[PDB]
Amino acid sequence: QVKLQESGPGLVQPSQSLSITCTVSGFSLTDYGVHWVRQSPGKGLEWLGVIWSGGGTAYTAAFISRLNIYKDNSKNQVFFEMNSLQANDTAMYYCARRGSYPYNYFDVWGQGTTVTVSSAKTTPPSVYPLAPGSAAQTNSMVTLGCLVKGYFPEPVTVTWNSGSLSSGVHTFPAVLQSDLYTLSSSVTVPSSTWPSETVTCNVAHPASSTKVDKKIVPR
Amino acid sequence: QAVVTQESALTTSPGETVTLTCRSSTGAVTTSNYANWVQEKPDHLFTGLIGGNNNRPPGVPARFSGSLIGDKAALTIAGTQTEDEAIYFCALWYSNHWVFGGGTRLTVLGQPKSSPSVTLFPPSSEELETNKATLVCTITDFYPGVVTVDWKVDGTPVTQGMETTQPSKQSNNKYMASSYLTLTARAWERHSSYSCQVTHEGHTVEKSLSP
Ligand SMILES: O=C(O)CN1CCN(CC(=O)O)CCN(CC(=O)O)[C@@H](Cc2ccc(NC(=O)CSCCO)cc2)CN(CC(=O)O)CC1
Ligand SMILES: [Cl-]
Ligand SMILES: [Y+3]
Repeated sequence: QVKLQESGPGLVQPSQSLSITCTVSGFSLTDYGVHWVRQSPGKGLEWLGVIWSGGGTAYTAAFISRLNIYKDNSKNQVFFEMNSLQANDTAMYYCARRGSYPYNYFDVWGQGTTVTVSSAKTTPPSVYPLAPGSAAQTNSMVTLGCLVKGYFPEPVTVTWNSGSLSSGVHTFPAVLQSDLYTLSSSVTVPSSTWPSETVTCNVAHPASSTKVDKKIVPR
Repeated sequence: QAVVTQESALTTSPGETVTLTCRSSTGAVTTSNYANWVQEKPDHLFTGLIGGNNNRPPGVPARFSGSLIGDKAALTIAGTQTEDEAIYFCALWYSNHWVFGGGTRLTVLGQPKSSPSVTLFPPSSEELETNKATLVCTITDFYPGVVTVDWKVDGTPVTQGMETTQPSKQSNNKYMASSYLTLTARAWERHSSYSCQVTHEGHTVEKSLSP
């Protein structure tokens, strides 16, 4: 029932600002406090601030002048706004709910917003269909793939047949091939499904405005 | 600003009782610090375990208990389960701000061994039009998360062109990883045998290609 929905991936240039919206459901902001926390690629958790049920706020001392958290109770939205971002502000930012006693625990968290602070060039991914080199045996399982090569920055979303396929799907962690990322995804389906029916890889990279569909064809 | 210290990592076996600690640099951890504990599971998914009054959220196992032991906050897990493999963060309240500890990674041993399922993919015809060829070797369903990948062309080993990921968890608690070998379209057309060898716990599993 309880959800904290965060706004999409954000690429920020040094000295500029960051804005994140946490849209909540299953509870009211009039009863609960919402905290903001971050986790760097090379660290653990760092608490940034909070907006309590009553509208009151608290922040980590070093952030007073650069960070603000406010809300709109009627829209069930909490807004995070931070200025003067630096390279070390690159992290996954989360909003987390916390109630008053006996509900005084950080129970439900948002999925996180990936923030990259960089003066580097945003590169779109080159999506390539991966079909097996050999034809499948009569009445068997086939493993088809999708290569997402050379992108910056993280993340990328990969689905198969618009989300219809999931059980035989594996989406692998990204690797760093010289300032650029590369990942792959596979789907294992019965030989009676493919090439008979259409199997498509759908790839999204928010930061470069790319959304491509690559149909897996034989050879 | 206070620093909150936790053990970096603890390794345990199923059924063991373990105690994670949370220390304050400004002095003793007191009841007024309302110590909270949070659990982080793979794919950056966090969930609350213990509240400020040592209270557990509905659905959190009773084996998780928060307390103060002398001058430090503590999380006692009474009978570690395999599903408790995670990073545990403590958070302390200091009158007008919360401070999270650095986290304690908990590893739980004795989980069943699972051999890797390997798949080798040839480059796309679209790839070859950019005069580049990437061979993808996917590795799934293995436990423990330690694997070595060796690539061979006609039989001769190659160190150049290869890039492999660190093992990470799947939705079923086993590990996955992937390896890439980027060659030119010219090199792909020139040779006849390419191989991906995945070694796990002494045993090697291999998948090959023939143009
Ligand atoms: O919450 C956190 O981050 C950390 N808390 C740690 C302590 N708490 C235990 C815990 O949290 O573990 C016990 C007290 N807390 C109730 C609860 O948690 O049961 C609230 C008591 C309270 C005091 C004053 C007001 N004043 C006003 O409304 C206007 S005052 C205008 C002055 O000119 C409202 C509520 C206050 N905590 C905000 C909130 O809980 O909403 C902030 C502190
Ligand atoms: Cl208080
Ligand atoms: Y409170």
